[PDB]
Amino acid sequence: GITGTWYNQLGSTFIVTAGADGALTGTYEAAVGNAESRYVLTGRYDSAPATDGSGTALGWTVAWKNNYRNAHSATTWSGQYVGGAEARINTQWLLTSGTTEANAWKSTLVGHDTFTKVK
Amino acid sequence: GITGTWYNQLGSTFIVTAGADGALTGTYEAAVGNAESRYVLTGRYDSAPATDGSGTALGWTVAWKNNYRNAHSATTWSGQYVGGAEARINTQWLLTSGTTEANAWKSTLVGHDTFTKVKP
Amino acid sequence: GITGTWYNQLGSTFIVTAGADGALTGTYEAAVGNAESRYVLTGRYDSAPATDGSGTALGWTVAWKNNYRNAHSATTWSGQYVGGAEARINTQWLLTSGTTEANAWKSTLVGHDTFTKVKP
Amino acid sequence: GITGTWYNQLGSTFIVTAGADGALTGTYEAAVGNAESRYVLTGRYDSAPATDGSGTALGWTVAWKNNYRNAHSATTWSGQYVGGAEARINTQWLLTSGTTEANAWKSTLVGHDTFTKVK
Ligand SMILES: O=C(O)CCCC[C@@H]1SC[C@@H]2NC(=O)N[C@@H]21
Ligand SMILES: O=C(O)CCCC[C@@H]1SC[C@@H]2NC(=O)N[C@@H]21
Ligand SMILES: O=C(O)CCCC[C@@H]1SC[C@@H]2NC(=O)N[C@@H]21
Ligand SMILES: O=C(O)CCCC[C@@H]1SC[C@@H]2NC(=O)N[C@@H]21
Repeated sequence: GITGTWYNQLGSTFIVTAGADGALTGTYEAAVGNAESRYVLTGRYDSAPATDGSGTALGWTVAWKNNYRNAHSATTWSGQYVGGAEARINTQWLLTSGTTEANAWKSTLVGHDTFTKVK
Repeated sequence: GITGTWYNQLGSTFIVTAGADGALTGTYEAAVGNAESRYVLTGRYDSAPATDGSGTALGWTVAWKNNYRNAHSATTWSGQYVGGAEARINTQWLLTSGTTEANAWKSTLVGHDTFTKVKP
Repeated sequence: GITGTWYNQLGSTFIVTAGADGALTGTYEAAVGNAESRYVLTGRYDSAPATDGSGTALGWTVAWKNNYRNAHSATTWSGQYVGGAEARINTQWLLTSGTTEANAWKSTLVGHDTFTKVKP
Repeated sequence: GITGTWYNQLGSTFIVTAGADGALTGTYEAAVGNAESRYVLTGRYDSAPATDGSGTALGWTVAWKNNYRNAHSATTWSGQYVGGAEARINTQWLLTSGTTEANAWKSTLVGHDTFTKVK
């Protein structure tokens, strides 16, 4: 399932627990950017997905403040879990930095991450 | 400032509490889409923003399953809160539906929602 | 309807001609960013839209090189034209800067621009 | 360089010519979606890129109307060309469908395509 440790193509680490209620909790350690150590993540997933070979929709957020650094930014990942023996979480993400109003047009980066489950 | 009841340009209702250390917890009621009533949301926000006039970064997720319906999809909103006389949350969002691998290319809608505390 | 001079919420000026068979050709002058004066744009639009009240899909690209400056970046706008008494072009855009491979993760900004023919 | 034939992970075909003036022209054949045969594309690229090992920024548009079908939609790809012997064009894209105003919130799909040059 979703619960476990995952790594993406950048070398970031995603440790997550999926709760019976649809909750995602855990920590994220980013390999790049204005980040060090682990950050809290929270999110949600479809706890009763279709079983017709569709992925399980999910998303989560990290605000890039922990007890060692603050980037004044937040990323959300939106995507789907694809189960089986080579499980993947395939995502697109939005990274919004706090900006002044004049600079809001350049506040948000977009990208895509693929996570592979370890073990 | 983030804590409260917010409404976007579609008429959706976003009820949220900002916990002191960065949690966002609340409910979302979508006015459009395959949705009815309230859905659980969780997210995070910068609980110590910059003091230079910059907004407060945040994000949250809704999985579109509740006791009424399950759309087999999830939306994340990423944005910033802008305080002031008319506080606003300006976001972009990603709505991913569960799909087959083959159809993953058409799994994700993108858009932008603006929230204020002004009731329609 | 698409042909004309448009302005977005940032004050940028988008001057475009819609050719009969789907071409968009014009210039873009950005009011923000690493840009000055006009830049060439090209794009495409649906030259036979649906007749059910739907907007007209379109998109265009600017590479941010002209005789004045080169930002080593390019923006694409994807959206729809909505005709009517106050015609509008509603878009989302992707601004990709050239980066190293390692830094590609932070290469692309996303946003949304609304255009009308109303001069600021 | 950019001029040539490219294929992406979906099996789509991108035939492009890069002009000295920064123009991109060519045709696109989509392997998926509401599409058949070739469609016109136009775009732009940075004709004087940095040479410090950065990619070359570019973008292009296809409106999904040709003389055999009309999807009432348009895709833009924004990305960068990475030269060398295994040249790539790495993109993110936005596919906007014409909708009614009430349905505009669901008008736009986002994704990512990687193109590999043939030959
Ligand atoms: O630079 C910042 O504002 C904080 C760190 C951001 C890292 C981003 S989140 C999206 C992408 N995926 C990763 O694992 N790292 C980058
Ligand atoms: O149709 C679905 O899959 C679930 C409902 C989706 C509603 C979307 S979330 C983004 C946008 N903002 C809203 O308030 N509603 C729509
Ligand atoms: O800074 C750059 O790399 C070039 C100028 C970018 C301006 C961007 S394009 C998207 C948005 N809409 C505008 O009118 N201006 C900004
Ligand atoms: O379905 C449509 O509206 C027209 C065809 C869209 C195909 C899309 S464009 C983005 C992605 N990359 C491809 O090569 N095909 C899909």
